[PDB]
Amino acid sequence: MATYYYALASQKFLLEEEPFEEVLKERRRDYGEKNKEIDFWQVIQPAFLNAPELAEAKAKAPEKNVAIVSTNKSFIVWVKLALEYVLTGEFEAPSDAIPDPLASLD
Repeated sequence: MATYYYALASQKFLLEEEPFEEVLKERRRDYGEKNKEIDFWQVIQPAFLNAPELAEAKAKAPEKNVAIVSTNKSFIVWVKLALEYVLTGEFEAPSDAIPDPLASLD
């Protein structure tokens, strides 16, 4: 099991008002340059948020949501600093509650 860090926003905010697709893409390009394994993702309507131990974040979260997830904590700190309007946290996977950390409910 690895520790996954996340920043969670509403779909409206992270897909429409402040879309991150190019940020992620340019980061994939920098990783390709150095042959680094990709360790970050966008997950729309993440199934991780239905996990019993994230119930609090589920209560706080907008109904239609989306996360940037990464095993690199400092990336997520950077996303949080850049975006502001996000929930953040961490979890462990895979587990019974979180079989696939990247699974979408949508």
